Amino acid sequence: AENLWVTVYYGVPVWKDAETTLFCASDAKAYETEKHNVWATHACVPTDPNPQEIHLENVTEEFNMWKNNMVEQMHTDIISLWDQSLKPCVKLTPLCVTLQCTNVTNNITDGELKNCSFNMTTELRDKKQKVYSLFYRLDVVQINSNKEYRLINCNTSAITQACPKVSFEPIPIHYCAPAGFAILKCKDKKFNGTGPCPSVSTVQCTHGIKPVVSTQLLLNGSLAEEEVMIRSENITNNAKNILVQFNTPVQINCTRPNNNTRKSIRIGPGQAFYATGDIIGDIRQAHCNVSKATWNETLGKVVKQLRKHFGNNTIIRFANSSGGDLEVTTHSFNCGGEFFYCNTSGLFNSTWISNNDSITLPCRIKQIINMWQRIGQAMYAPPIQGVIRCVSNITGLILTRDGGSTNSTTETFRPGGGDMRDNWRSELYKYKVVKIEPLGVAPTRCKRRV
Amino acid sequence: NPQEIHLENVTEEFNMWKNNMVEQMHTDIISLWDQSLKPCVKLTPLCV
Amino acid sequence: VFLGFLGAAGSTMGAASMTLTVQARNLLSGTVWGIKQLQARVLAVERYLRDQQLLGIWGCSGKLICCTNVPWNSSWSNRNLSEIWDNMTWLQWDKEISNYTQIIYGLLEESQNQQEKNEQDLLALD
Amino acid sequence: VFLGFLGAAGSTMGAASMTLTVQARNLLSGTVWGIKQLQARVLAVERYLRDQQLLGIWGCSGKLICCTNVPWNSSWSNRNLSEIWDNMTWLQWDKEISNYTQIIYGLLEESQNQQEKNEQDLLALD
Amino acid sequence: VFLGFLGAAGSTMGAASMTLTVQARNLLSGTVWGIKQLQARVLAVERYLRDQQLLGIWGCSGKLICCTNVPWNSSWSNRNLSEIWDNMTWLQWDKEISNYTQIIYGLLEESQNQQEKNEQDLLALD
Amino acid sequence: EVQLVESGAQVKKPGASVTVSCTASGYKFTGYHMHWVRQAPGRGLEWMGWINPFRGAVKYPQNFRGRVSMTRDTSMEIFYMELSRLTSDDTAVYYCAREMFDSSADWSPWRGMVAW
Ligand SMILES: *[C@@H]1O[C@H](CO[C@@H]2O[C@@H](C)[C@@H](O)[C@@H](O)[C@@H]2O)[C@@H](O[C@@H]2O[C@H](CO)[C@@H](O[C@@H]3O[C@H](CO[C@H]4O[C@H](CO)[C@@H](O)[C@H](O)[C@@H]4O[C@@H]4O[C@H](CO)[C@@H](O[C@@H]5O[C@H](CO)[C@H](O)[C@H](O)[C@H]5O)[C@H](O)[C@H]4NC(C)=O)[C@@H](O)[C@H](O[C@H]4O[C@H](CO)[C@@H](O[C@@H]5O[C@H](CO)[C@@H](O[C@@H]6O[C@H](CO)[C@H](O)[C@H](O)[C@H]6O)[C@H](O)[C@H]5NC(C)=O)[C@H](O)[C@@H]4O[C@@H]4O[C@H](CO)[C@@H](O)[C@H](O)[C@H]4NC(C)=O)[C@@H]3O)[C@H](O)[C@H]2NC(C)=O)[C@H](O)[C@H]1NC(C)=O
Ligand SMILES: *[C@@H]1O[C@H](CO)[C@@H](O[C@@H]2O[C@H](CO)[C@@H](O[C@@H]3O[C@H](CO[C@H]4O[C@H](CO)[C@@H](O)[C@H](O[C@H]5O[C@H](CO)[C@@H](O)[C@H](O)[C@@H]5O)[C@@H]4O)[C@@H](O)[C@H](O[C@H]4O[C@H](CO)[C@@H](O)[C@H](O)[C@@H]4O[C@H]4O[C@H](CO)[C@@H](O)[C@H](O)[C@@H]4O)[C@@H]3O)[C@H](O)[C@H]2NC(C)=O)[C@H](O)[C@H]1NC(C)=O
Ligand SMILES: *[C@@H]1O[C@H](CO)[C@@H](O[C@@H]2O[C@H](CO)[C@@H](O[C@@H]3O[C@H](CO[C@H]4O[C@H](CO)[C@@H](O)[C@H](O)[C@@H]4O)[C@@H](O)[C@H](O[C@H]4O[C@H](CO)[C@@H](O)[C@H](O)[C@@H]4O)[C@@H]3O)[C@H](O)[C@H]2NC(C)=O)[C@H](O)[C@H]1NC(C)=O
Ligand SMILES: *[C@@H]1O[C@H](CO)[C@@H](O[C@@H]2O[C@H](CO)[C@@H](O[C@@H]3O[C@H](CO[C@H]4O[C@H](CO)[C@@H](O)[C@H](O)[C@@H]4O)[C@@H](O)[C@H](O[C@H]4O[C@H](CO)[C@@H](O)[C@H](O)[C@@H]4O)[C@@H]3O)[C@H](O)[C@H]2NC(C)=O)[C@H](O)[C@H]1NC(C)=O
Ligand SMILES: *[C@@H]1O[C@H](CO)[C@@H](O[C@@H]2O[C@H](CO)[C@@H](O[C@@H]3O[C@H](CO[C@H]4O[C@H](CO)[C@@H](O)[C@H](O)[C@@H]4O)[C@@H](O)[C@H](O[C@H]4O[C@H](CO)[C@@H](O)[C@H](O)[C@@H]4O)[C@@H]3O)[C@H](O)[C@H]2NC(C)=O)[C@H](O)[C@H]1NC(C)=O
Ligand SMILES: *[C@@H]1O[C@H](CO)[C@@H](O[C@@H]2O[C@H](CO)[C@@H](O)[C@H](O)[C@H]2NC(C)=O)[C@H](O)[C@H]1NC(C)=O
Ligand SMILES: *[C@@H]1O[C@H](CO)[C@@H](O[C@@H]2O[C@H](CO)[C@@H](O)[C@H](O)[C@H]2NC(C)=O)[C@H](O)[C@H]1NC(C)=O
Ligand SMILES: *[C@@H]1O[C@H](CO)[C@@H](O[C@@H]2O[C@H](CO)[C@@H](O)[C@H](O)[C@H]2NC(C)=O)[C@H](O)[C@H]1NC(C)=O
Ligand SMILES: *[C@@H]1O[C@H](CO)[C@@H](O[C@@H]2O[C@H](CO)[C@@H](O)[C@H](O)[C@H]2NC(C)=O)[C@H](O)[C@H]1NC(C)=O
Ligand SMILES: *[C@@H]1O[C@H](CO)[C@@H](O[C@@H]2O[C@H](CO)[C@@H](O)[C@H](O)[C@H]2NC(C)=O)[C@H](O)[C@H]1NC(C)=O
Ligand SMILES: *[C@@H]1O[C@H](CO[C@@H]2O[C@@H](C)[C@@H](O)[C@@H](O)[C@@H]2O)[C@@H](O)[C@H](O)[C@H]1NC(C)=O
Ligand SMILES: *[C@@H]1O[C@H](CO[C@@H]2O[C@@H](C)[C@@H](O)[C@@H](O)[C@@H]2O)[C@@H](O)[C@H](O)[C@H]1NC(C)=O
Ligand SMILES: *[C@@H]1O[C@H](CO[C@@H]2O[C@@H](C)[C@@H](O)[C@@H](O)[C@@H]2O)[C@@H](O)[C@H](O)[C@H]1NC(C)=O
Ligand SMILES: *[C@@H]1O[C@H](CO)[C@@H](O)[C@H](O)[C@H]1NC(C)=O
Repeated sequence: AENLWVTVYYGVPVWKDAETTLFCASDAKAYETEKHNVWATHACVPTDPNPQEIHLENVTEEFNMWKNNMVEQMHTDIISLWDQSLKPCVKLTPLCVTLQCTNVTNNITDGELKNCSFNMTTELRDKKQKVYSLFYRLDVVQINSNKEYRLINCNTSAITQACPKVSFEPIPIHYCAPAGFAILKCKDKKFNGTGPCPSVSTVQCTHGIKPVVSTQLLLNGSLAEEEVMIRSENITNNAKNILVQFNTPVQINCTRPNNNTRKSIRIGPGQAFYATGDIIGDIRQAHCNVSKATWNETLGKVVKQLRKHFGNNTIIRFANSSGGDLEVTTHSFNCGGEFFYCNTSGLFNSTWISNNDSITLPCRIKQIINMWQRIGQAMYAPPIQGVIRCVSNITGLILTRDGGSTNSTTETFRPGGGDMRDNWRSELYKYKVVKIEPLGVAPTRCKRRV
Repeated sequence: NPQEIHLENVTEEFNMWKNNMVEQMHTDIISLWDQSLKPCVKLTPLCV
Repeated sequence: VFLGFLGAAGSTMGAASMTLTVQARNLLSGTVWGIKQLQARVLAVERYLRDQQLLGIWGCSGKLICCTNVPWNSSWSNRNLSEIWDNMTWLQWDKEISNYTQIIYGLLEESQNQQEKNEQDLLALD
Repeated sequence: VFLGFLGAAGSTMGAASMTLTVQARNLLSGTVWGIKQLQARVLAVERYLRDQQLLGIWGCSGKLICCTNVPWNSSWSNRNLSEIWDNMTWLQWDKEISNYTQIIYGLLEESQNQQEKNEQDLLALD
Repeated sequence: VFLGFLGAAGSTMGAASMTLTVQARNLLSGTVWGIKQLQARVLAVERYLRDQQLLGIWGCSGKLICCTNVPWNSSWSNRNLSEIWDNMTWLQWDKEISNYTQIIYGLLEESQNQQEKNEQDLLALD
Repeated sequence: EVQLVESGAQVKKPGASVTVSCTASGYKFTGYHMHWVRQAPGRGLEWMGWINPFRGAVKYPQNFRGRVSMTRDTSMEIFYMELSRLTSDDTAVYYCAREMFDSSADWSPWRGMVAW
């Protein structure tokens, strides 16, 4: 009657926060991309033709992107998925050979590119092979007549040649939750990734997420809603990288304007090395273009979003990177299979006070790659035939502040980053994982029988 | 005792040409074969 | 009215009892990187069954709702019926009781089915 | 009479109700290439339990047979009792109803145990 | 009194009925060398559920205790009630009956729920 | 033990530039920030910047910016630091030092320098 008992309840809407192993999803059309396992999607589960999403009313959940384990689970996936792809391919350890390199045939006006002859092996264990290839200077280092050279990795890390069949192209991946767990999508427009979320809905799977591997600039990514949102785990800490989300995409046109020959060299049985033959015709250097207008337009839309965090009237300056490896000092990205590195000094060379043509970015291509920096193991990307071209929506940024210096006069900012987790945060800010507690116990006037 | 149960008034439609059991087995003999090949001696020094 | 899965989360607890058939329904859902999904779907049944055990070792096993002869200590969030179901959601509610939950279950499993079901035999033996 | 596992398949559906203890009994059965068998036996419990859920979320969970207060729409193969159990096997039968099965269950889970078990509390609270 | 898990093993069988909530409670417990633990925890549910099946296919499914309309053949260790529960532990007891166990279950699954639950329908159809 | 072992002392003409090597040992090299600090005779300590050894990220003060070039050889586990345009004021004893915890930790690199 009036006194209270206990009564069990199965299936109550109750969840607790916990982490658990998730799994992927990448449609069924990207499954048809095949071409001998392009990049990732293989056992990737198909997507619900109706990605059902359930809004949750009077539900206020506390989201964090900077601590979201989903970033680490994904981060370790891209890495391990990459080694599986590297394993079946050709080990280029026989390439660690003294190289007779000559500068490239141009009418003065100086090379970056070396016409390197060298002895190789054949499928016959005794017969050897006097061959030559071309290499960018970043892949070789001279070793002390004309100068002999060797691959920059050969002295630290073993090297393997990426399978020419696998493609490095990104594919939208939907991360998914098993039964007993579900995913929470923070939907409010102006949301700094930290703190609770007003509008909370649940999905069983994130949206299509392309694992773009790029430094400084973010490409092909998610855009912000209304104002451009600026998220950093901590801004007082200048050391904490600052992640930016656009409301509008910035176009960029990147090329390798060089028609490329590719020689396949027989070191077998079964082992074959893809060298570079001649460039066909004019030698031009890789570059990217950006509409100087829309670019400078986006610089201002941002700088007006910054004074929201620093002064009503103040000065804002942009500088190029202070220092680091090539991956950080310049803009790393894979365009068309080759790996580009573009001088962004011309993008970050500006100053801002309280109140038609296009830029062009000199780019550099490397083939021997140690991405994720893991010594002992390097990947040699084979060359891509013909002229390369690709175009991307610039959709975010990774930036670092400066130091105490002068107090309040002005603050400087530069590109940065290089940790691909931050590339993943750009998409998982609005996501987090929870486990259910469906058993409910509560008092009431009910009692079972005798 | 490989117990077998006849089914009365049961009429089932069989196909051998589409029976997936053939593919599951086919891929087994192949993969089982590479596992056996893996620990053995690589004769790549014989390419002479 | 079907608000979908977990629709009644921000609903008061009384409104959420309409949805037990929804949250309990999809609680099960019928090389390398294949591992990723495999160990995942196993935790679903490891998770689901541990309740069936709790639900089972108590006077329930019959899913959704089920009552019990265990009383309610006022030392566990002494409240009025309306102050709970009508004014609280489950999250607000489950946030409080999480202290004595383990103390609660030790009764339902031991004081109840361990004791009450034997009395049933003592009554049914004649 | 024990015709073995699935003996009453070609039997009329009424004769097949004698064999529920047989088909339900063996429904569970107590490196490389070892993988082959492992993921297999897991699907058995994933498969078996999804019914226990359905059986459980409905007025059953008590295996073999169990009745329900959900009526029968004649839009689902309006037949006579004898025209079904006596003249049809289960295969012939299950072949027809597979259209509205999902429409049927949404009642048993929601219209029944989601609704009927709460009425039980409303009756048992006094 | 809580003697812990399996405390009443050397206890006479009657004293051990106090501990069913203890032995049944922890019966589930909520690369290379990781394999080692993984296949292990799977056998736990494969093991646990095969009883739920037996318990379920019989007149039980309701855990701990449950009675049955199957008699007792004196050809299975004809003893007095006290000579068993009071003078024997379970180990001493289970040691004997292991001959006709399979013969016993064929009744509980077939003679009982296969037969007794249908009579329920024959009574509930009117 | 860890060990920060720096290069030998150097005697230099003004206007020039000078590097200092500082070779680490006894811990995960690439995971720990490295600060460089000069201390002019009898004077206090001048923080000159830091490097993260993963991909070589850096950050210098406004005073020392321009003159400082700070690097590391992950392969060899050697930190390099170069003040340039040396003036008589640039006479000091130059240190490298490691922060308390690895880069994975919160608020690294601003906690406090341990190995010296
Ligand atoms: C880097 O890289 C590079 C590049 O390469 C390229 O690219 C690549 C990628 C690929 O593609 C490749 O292929 C290419 O090549 C490299 O370099 C280089 O290059 C180049 C280019 O071109 C090349 O060259 C080529 O080659 C070829 C071959 O030839 C050879 O062979 C043949 C056969 O087949 C023959 O016939 C010839 O003659 C040659 O040689 C020869 O050999 C023989 C044998 O060995 C010898 O004999 C010897 O002798 C001696 C004595 O003397 C002794 O006895 C010994 O024992 C023996 O043995 C001989 O001598 C030789 N010859 C000579 C002459 O010497 C081919 O095919 C070609 O050619 C063709 O075409 C052309 C046109 O186009 C022609 O004509 C020419 O022209 C030009 C102009 O235009 C000239 O130049 C000039 O020169 C002069 C001097 O002399 C001066 O310097 C001037 O200034 C200039 O300008 C030249 O010279 C010419 N040539 C001659 C050869 O002569 C030619 O001829 C031909 O055609 C034809 O012709 C005829 C006449 O003869 C006529 O009649 C007709 O009409 C025509 N046709 C037409 C259609 O045209 C070319 O030459 C090379 O090879 C390469 N190399 C290599 C190694 O590869 C490099 O190397 C790299 N690097 C690294 C480090 O790696
Ligand atoms: C940000 O996003 C944008 C947009 O998402 C990306 O832009 C992409 O840039 C890449 C280069 O970085 C471009 O990829 C290359 O494009 C080639 C053009 O293909 C089109 O034309 C041909 C001929 O007309 C058609 O057959 C193609 O159709 C194919 O794709 C459609 C879907 O769009 C399918 O329906 C078809 O069935 C086809 O599959 C296209 O319309 C293309 O040639 C090239 O693919 C070759 O090269 C790779 C290796 O480089 C091989 O693995 C692959 O097998 C192909 O090889 C064939 O072709 C080459 C000649 O190109 C021959 O040498 C070979 O013998 C062989 O026949 C590759 O896909 C891409 O077009 C462009 N757009 C899109 C939408 O992706 C940015 O890159 C991205 N930024 C970052 C940083 O990720
Ligand atoms: C691939 O690998 C081969 C083998 O390692 C390299 O070619 C050899 O390079 C060496 C180094 O120069 C050459 O050695 C030279 O040989 C001359 C004598 O050779 C005679 O006998 C050989 C057979 O043993 C005949 O083939 C040849 O015709 C001659 O009759 C000497 O003249 C040289 O020494 C003198 O000249 C040089 C300048 O040329 C001076 O610097 C010396 O001080 C000295 O005065 C010299 O020793 C050798 O002949 C080459 N060929 C062979 C062994 O067949 C390739 O270069 C290499 N390619 C790569 C790495 O890309
Ligand atoms: C980066 O993240 C940190 C937290 O992780 C945020 O840093 C906070 O910043 C503010 C301003 O700098 C600090 O707040 C001030 O702290 C004083 C004392 O701090 C003690 O008490 C707090 C509890 O409030 C403890 O957490 C802390 O450990 C100390 O023991 C208070 O006296 C201040 O309140 C009064 O002063 C300020 C102005 O001085 C007024 O605005 C207030 O209204 C009030 O009068 C004040 O709260 C705070 O301590 C910092 N927190 C921490 C944990 O360090 C950064 O803001 C964040 N960066 C960005 C850009 O968001
Ligand atoms: C990223 O991007 C930045 C900015 O674009 C690059 O910085 C440039 O670096 C180069 C290389 O030093 C600098 O180029 C210098 O320019 C002078 C121009 O020569 C003529 O041009 C002007 C007008 O057109 C005339 O006034 C002038 O008199 C000349 O007629 C040259 O004088 C320089 O070369 C000469 O001087 C040096 C000594 O300083 C000698 O050693 C040389 O041999 C030669 O005689 C020189 O080439 C350029 O100014 C820099 N710009 C800026 C803004 O800093 C970065 O290089 C780039 N980084 C990467 C990694 O790509
Ligand atoms: C991000 O925005 C949220 C609100 O959207 C801020 O959360 C506040 O955090 C403080 C603790 O410092 C709490 O006491 C407040 O209650 C929170 N406010 C709200 C409205 O929930 C958070 O500080 C912001 N963080 C950054 C880095 O911008
Ligand atoms: C990058 O290239 C794209 C397409 O390759 C350019 O967009 C086209 O620009 C031309 C003029 O050059 C217009 O006629 C087309 O209508 C545009 N097409 C589309 C789909 O936009 C783009 O302008 C280039 N951007 C830069 C900065 O060079
Ligand atoms: C969320 O809370 C609001 C406020 O308590 C609920 O809205 C009330 O709904 C009742 C019943 O329809 C109305 O009588 C009240 O007037 C409403 N008030 C307001 C302020 O909206 C709402 O139903 C709740 N929804 C959920 C899903 O929890
Ligand atoms: C298979 O169908 C046949 C025909 O319906 C069944 O045989 C009949 O069985 C009944 C009951 O014993 C007899 O009265 C009839 O005379 C039989 N007729 C024929 C033609 O056999 C048979 O029992 C069915 N068996 C199964 C397993 O379905
Ligand atoms: C183990 O066996 C002994 C002997 O049967 C049990 O001890 C008896 O306990 C009863 C009840 O307390 C006493 O009346 C007897 O006097 C005891 N006798 C002896 C010899 O100890 C003991 O309880 C049993 N314990 C278990 C766990 O089986
Ligand atoms: C019932 O509650 C009794 C009182 O608990 C004590 O007082 C309350 C108000 C809280 O402060 C609590 O922390 C104190 O321990 C307990 O002594 C008694 O064990 C409880 N009984 C059960 C079965 O839980
Ligand atoms: C009960 O059946 C009603 C009638 O269904 C319609 O008519 C039958 C004869 C078929 O043609 C069928 O496809 C038609 O939709 C339904 O309108 C009604 O929803 C049904 N109710 C339930 C609970 O299923
Ligand atoms: C009941 O027991 C009957 C007798 O079993 C026989 O005699 C006993 C004393 C033992 O020696 C035993 O081995 C013999 O078979 C059985 O004939 C009968 O089948 C039993 N019934 C059941 C249902 O088990
Ligand atoms: C940059 O953008 C501003 C608008 O904020 C515009 O007025 C100005 O002309 C632009 N300048 C250049 C150099 O593009």
